[PDB]
Amino acid sequence: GLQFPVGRVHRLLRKGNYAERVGAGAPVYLAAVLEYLTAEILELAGNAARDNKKTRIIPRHLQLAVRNDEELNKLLG
Amino acid sequence: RKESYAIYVYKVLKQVHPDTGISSKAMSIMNSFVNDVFERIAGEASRLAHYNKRSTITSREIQTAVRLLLPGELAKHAVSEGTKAVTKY
Repeated sequence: GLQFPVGRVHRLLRKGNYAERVGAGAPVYLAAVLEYLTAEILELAGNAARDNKKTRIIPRHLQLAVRNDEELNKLLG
Repeated sequence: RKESYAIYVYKVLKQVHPDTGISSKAMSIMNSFVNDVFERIAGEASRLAHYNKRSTITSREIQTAVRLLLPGELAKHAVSEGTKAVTKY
């Protein structure tokens, strides 16, 4: 049960011209990795939102959450 | 950017914060993070595959690129998310 579709990630890998063929587990692995990183961002961003009583994540909470989480900062700097 | 992941980012946001929304301007920033990481993971996995004279991007080549590109425990928990994910069919 992934929120990221294994189907489209597989198609995005095939049309991406990365290799000849794509293994069946590759879009599964990539979709979970893509889903984990967003859940990591949206949590810290969602935290900073209601830590300001904001009921909506705005670009500031994305900027703050990634920037002072230096793991996410070294990734999306 | 190139591909839209907005609905999938909407999916996970309700799992993490069901009562906290996201702006459209921030959703565009979220969509840019995913598009950037997607091409980095898939790009390095293709370099890893092309190098070992491989014609198949598998889950181990994706797993390696995740280890090389994501820093700290970002890669630790991402590899855990990936290996658990393919462990279902």
